[PDB]
Amino acid sequence: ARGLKKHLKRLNAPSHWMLDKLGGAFAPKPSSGPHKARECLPLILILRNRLKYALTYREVQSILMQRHIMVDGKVRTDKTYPAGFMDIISIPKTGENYRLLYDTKGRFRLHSVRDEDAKFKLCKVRSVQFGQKGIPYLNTYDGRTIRYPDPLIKANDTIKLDLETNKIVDFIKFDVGNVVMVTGGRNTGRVGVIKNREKHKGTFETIHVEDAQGHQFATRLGNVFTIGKGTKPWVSLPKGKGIKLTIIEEQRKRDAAAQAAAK
Amino acid sequence: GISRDSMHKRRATGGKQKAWRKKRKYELGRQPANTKLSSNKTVRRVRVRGGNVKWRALRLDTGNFSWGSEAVTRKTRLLDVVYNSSNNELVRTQTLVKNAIVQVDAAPFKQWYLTHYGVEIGKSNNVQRKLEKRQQGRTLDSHIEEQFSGGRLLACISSRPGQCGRADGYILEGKELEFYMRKLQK
Amino acid sequence: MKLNIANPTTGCQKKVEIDDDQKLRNLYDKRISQEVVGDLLGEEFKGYIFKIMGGCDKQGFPMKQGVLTSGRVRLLLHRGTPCFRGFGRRNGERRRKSVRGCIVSQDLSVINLVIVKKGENDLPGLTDTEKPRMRGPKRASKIKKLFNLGKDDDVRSYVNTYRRTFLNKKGKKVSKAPKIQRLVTPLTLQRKRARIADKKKRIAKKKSEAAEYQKLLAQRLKEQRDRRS
Amino acid sequence: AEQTEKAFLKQPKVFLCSKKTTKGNNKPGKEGNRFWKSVGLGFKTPKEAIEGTYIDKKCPFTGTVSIRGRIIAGTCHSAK
RNA sequence: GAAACUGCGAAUGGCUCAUUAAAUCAGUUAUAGUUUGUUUGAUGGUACGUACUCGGAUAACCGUAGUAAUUCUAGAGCUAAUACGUGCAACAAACCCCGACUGGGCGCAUUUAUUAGAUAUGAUCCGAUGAUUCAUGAUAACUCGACGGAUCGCACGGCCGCCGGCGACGCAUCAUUCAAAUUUCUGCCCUAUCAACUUUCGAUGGUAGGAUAGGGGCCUACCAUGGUGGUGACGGGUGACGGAGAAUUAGGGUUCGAUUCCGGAGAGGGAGCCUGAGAAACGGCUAC
Ligand SMILES: [K+]
Ligand SMILES: [K+]
Ligand SMILES: [K+]
Ligand SMILES: [K+]
Ligand SMILES: [Mg+2]
Ligand SMILES: [Mg+2]
Ligand SMILES: [Mg+2]
Ligand SMILES: [Mg+2]
Ligand SMILES: [Mg+2]
Ligand SMILES: [Mg+2]
Ligand SMILES: [Mg+2]
Ligand SMILES: [Mg+2]
Ligand SMILES: [Mg+2]
Ligand SMILES: [Mg+2]
Ligand SMILES: [Mg+2]
Ligand SMILES: [Mg+2]
Ligand SMILES: [Mg+2]
Ligand SMILES: [Mg+2]
Ligand SMILES: [Mg+2]
Ligand SMILES: [Mg+2]
Ligand SMILES: [Mg+2]
Repeated sequence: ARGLKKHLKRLNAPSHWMLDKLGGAFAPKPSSGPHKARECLPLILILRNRLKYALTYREVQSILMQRHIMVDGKVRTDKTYPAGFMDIISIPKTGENYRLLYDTKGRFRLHSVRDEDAKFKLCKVRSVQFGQKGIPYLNTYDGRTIRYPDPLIKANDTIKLDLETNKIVDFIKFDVGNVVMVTGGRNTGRVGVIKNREKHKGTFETIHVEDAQGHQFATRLGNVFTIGKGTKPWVSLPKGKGIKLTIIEEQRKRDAAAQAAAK
Repeated sequence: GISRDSMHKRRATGGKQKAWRKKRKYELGRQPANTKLSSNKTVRRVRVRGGNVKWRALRLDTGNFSWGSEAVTRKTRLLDVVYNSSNNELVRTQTLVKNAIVQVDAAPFKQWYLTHYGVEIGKSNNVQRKLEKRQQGRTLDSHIEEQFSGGRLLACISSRPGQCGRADGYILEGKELEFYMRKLQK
Repeated sequence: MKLNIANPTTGCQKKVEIDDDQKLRNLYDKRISQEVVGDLLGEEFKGYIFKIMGGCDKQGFPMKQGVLTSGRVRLLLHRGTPCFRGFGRRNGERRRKSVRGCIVSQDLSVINLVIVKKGENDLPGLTDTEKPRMRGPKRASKIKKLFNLGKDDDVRSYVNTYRRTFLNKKGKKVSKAPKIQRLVTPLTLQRKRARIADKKKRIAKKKSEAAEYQKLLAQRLKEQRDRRS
Repeated sequence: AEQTEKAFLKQPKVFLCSKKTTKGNNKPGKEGNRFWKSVGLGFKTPKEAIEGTYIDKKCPFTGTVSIRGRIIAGTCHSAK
């Protein structure tokens, strides 16, 4: 009340952190970092609860202190560091370069990308204005800021950003006909192609997207993330990429029963 | 202490509002600086929210005043306070606040005018070949020029002395000046 | 009224207790930092002058410099000032304590005197006992200021004051010496050069990026050959 | 005139004593000019605000106040 | 490596529901009206008018004590800094002014004023919003400017003394994250045996200031007479913290909601305040 809060109750944790209700009174509060602490997956919830590498809040530390975790091309030790979207969690030694992608149910998935594809990432772009001494800068959506950007780059764009030599390799503008993945709300994790953008003077830029399998859905100007030019994404999607409503999930379970086992 | 809450005020319906909490620090107030025009300058540092610093000027004698028409800013000493829009006892007490009319000596401005326009009021070839160019458009208001002989120019304070610790301002000209002259003449 | 006599030059402290009113009247209106002649307060103090710089009441309450005629008053003292210590208190925390004014009177149970003038008559105690201390200063410039030295003649080979002779309980002779705290080594110069090199790297990168962005805008101007060609 | 108080009323950051001409200078409020702005949201600035002599720092068109938030329609109740 | 100095934390958590009936609170807004230790990314040329590295203290320690007394307290002698305080800031360019006939300014920060930020001499650069004199640039000056590394670890190397790596801590600006503060609209139980309430002394509005991190009668001077009300103001009761929710439920509904999740408020009752990025803090102080 008189200041900041350093505790996060388990029942107050974000939903995509599927945490057992009777597992404790507290959840790991995400540290300050590049991502918004509600759309992030802390490292504690990576070496635990997603991989069986660590078993407690004592071996996550025991393997972070060995400097074994390299997120976004940099060794990180803070166990509650907020890896939030498409961050390259590159585990050295064993080589587990993982892109944090959005499951069709709003979850977080560690898509195992190849090593040479793990040397870059992509970032969404916030406003672009003039800095001190009249030097334009980028100010992406994951805390990153890049000075001297190419003048074609504008707001809401996406940039393919290198890691070892941090410079913009190329970029995709925000326009209709581009692959887009939704990263917020109920439509999280659904890829599609923008059909038209509707503009309301004052607020609420609404984007209408067409799914590959024929479905259509709308969302805000936020929560969307351009992925690739035209209809070809620049990254490997985890699987499915379609909403897959409950009935067809039941059908998949049925055919899994009727095949494979089939007995 | 002094607070800025609406807690003690009354509703727009004229009904008394009760109290459900104590006073809070983040809504405090402080005593006014009550800056004075005096020769013994004194400015005291204040520590404000966030750890930043406010400069509370208790006494000032000089200032940074700008002639907008010629766009020249000079440091000069204030001589008197002649008008105060809000309170008529703030000129009797000679209190430096924003929008308070003051008088500043014209010596720096006379010196700049002489060395720039080549004209005194109140070298081989380049300087003379450039001086008449500035003398071609040289024009001054009669009310502006009549104060150089007197040695003091009417001016207005645009800074907040109790906040920035300084008294800067601009020289009164045009439609402003006579409006105050008709208020200062008697 | 007990007196704590301290020989600051090279001596020690001692307690002198006297009770006769005539001798203890001369120091009955003086204040802190006032001089008192030794003869007036008694014999054996001919060439001696004492300075008043302390004293406690009959209840242990201290004497605070700057307060008027002796009378117990209450002051809102700050931490770390005389007559108020910290030792487990919040940083910006004050406290109201009880002090007495610097004026000396009969309401004092002890008074601290320091010897200013050596005099000529000895005192058994704080006149012959010569004692060492910890090491001389461990700073670099405070060695060359103690052994008179020039710019050269490094102080590394100058610690003759090894505090030896602390013979170990296992019958082992080990020596202890401090560590110089401002000595210039090649490491410090390396750090200075590293800082300079970092500044050079920043100054180079800035102009490199500016030149490349100027080239990019030149290419954009070449692209502007398509608005109307 | 518009000056009906014990202080001169002027538009901030609008120099009223420049010797150079006007009436053709962009951003009205330059080289001596009434300062006015469009509030956006599809609202038209009245001609009485552009070609006006009043001074109002709380006016949305020729003042220091920007319109953002909620837009509400209603009827005037009391204008005294 | 004990102790001690220095830094950081103790403003989270825990407990309770007394006050509080458009007030807290819920959904939904706004900051173009602000502050933000910290985390992440980027960015630090002007000191010049001993730099192979400046100065004085002080704790632990040791020894003289006072008091019935307490992490009550006074003297003496030593000694450190990433404590405190000074000071080379190491080496530029561009530009703005005053100017020798054919020199001063200028890092970053602060305050004020002027000015560019266009339309949309043939060939002709110039961001952003629904919306700004906006982002930013140039200019004139201003400030007694806690700013612009006198700091630590590991590894040792390459050039004739020169140069050099990987880290730690620290200062400043911007963006981000963690947040708060204030704020838009709508919504609450019973009572008319509560019908007018508020305003000279702030009640509603205006002008100019003061104060605040910042908007605002938040406060001051002057001015105007306004503001709410049978669509229940004002006043009273509550054995009234608000919500998510609980019980019973054909449907509708009725009753409850101190309590583990969110928000608010309190540390016996009021008030004032220091430190700190953050408190009107009470396992902090001062007073009654
Ligand atoms: K603290
Ligand atoms: K609300
Ligand atoms: K305010
Ligand atoms: K602190
Ligand atoms: Mg908006
Ligand atoms: Mg400590
Ligand atoms: Mg709490
Ligand atoms: Mg009531
Ligand atoms: Mg309301
Ligand atoms: Mg601007
Ligand atoms: Mg105001
Ligand atoms: Mg009044
Ligand atoms: Mg109650
Ligand atoms: Mg409740
Ligand atoms: Mg209980
Ligand atoms: Mg609670
Ligand atoms: Mg409280
Ligand atoms: Mg009790
Ligand atoms: Mg309290
Ligand atoms: Mg307690
Ligand atoms: Mg507490």
